Amino acid sequence: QDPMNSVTVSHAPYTITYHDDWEPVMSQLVEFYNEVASWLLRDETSPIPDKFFIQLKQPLRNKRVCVCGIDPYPKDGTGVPFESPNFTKKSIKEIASSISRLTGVIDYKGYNLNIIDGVIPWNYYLSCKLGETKSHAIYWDKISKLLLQHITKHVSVLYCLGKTDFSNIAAKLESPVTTIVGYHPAARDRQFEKDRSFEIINVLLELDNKVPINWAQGFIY
Amino acid sequence: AMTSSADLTNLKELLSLYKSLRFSDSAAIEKYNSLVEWGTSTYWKIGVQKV
Repeated sequence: QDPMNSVTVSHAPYTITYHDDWEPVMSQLVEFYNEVASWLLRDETSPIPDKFFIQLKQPLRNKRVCVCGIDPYPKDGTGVPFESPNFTKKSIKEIASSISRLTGVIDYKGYNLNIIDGVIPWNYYLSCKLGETKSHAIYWDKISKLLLQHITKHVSVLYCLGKTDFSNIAAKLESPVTTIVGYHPAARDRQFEKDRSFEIINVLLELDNKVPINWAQGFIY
Repeated sequence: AMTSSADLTNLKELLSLYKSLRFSDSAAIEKYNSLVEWGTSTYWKIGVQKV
């Protein structure tokens, strides 16, 4: 209501609601979205059009870390990166194991990065064709670059999951940011099980006189 | 790697030396500065400068 805004585009979802912190990119976003969305709305997407932009309602000024995936869950995207509200997807279950071991929380019902203080979960591309990964890269392209630059003016640390997916990510950004590229939680040989990206993030913050992240707040009991 | 225990160890040491910062020889200062070079190279940017 107070920090929120709206802008109208020519294609579903027709209205994009954002937090004030996103204002400096909305003009371009409108422009780029109007040119691609027709082509893109031809397919059934994950998530549905009306949920594409809900992550623009997050403030950025209180955000220390961006936890970044390449695109949404090929089925069942809620519009919020990483979220499985019934706690079904491997990626979020595997992240929950990491966080379990790191904090010794044995008993829990689920996990959500979007409730965690100072974290913003993100998807590089905002949709995919139902059941197909990276299907919409070609359409999101210039928008993804635009939105991710904006996020990295505010976060100390960018944490990307997918070595292959985010190899050349630094090339996508103009100005530097502490950047860490780890394993996708569904990866060969359990490589994510031995990844210590969450401890590592916290040390890197401390080196920037930033308050570390309480990973445990993301549990749901 | 950028993501291993070894990385975590190295960064914990860099954090350690950043806190005290009262070095007592060439090796200690060369260590810290070589850690910073390593950090900046691996994670692109970090919060601390060479001394």
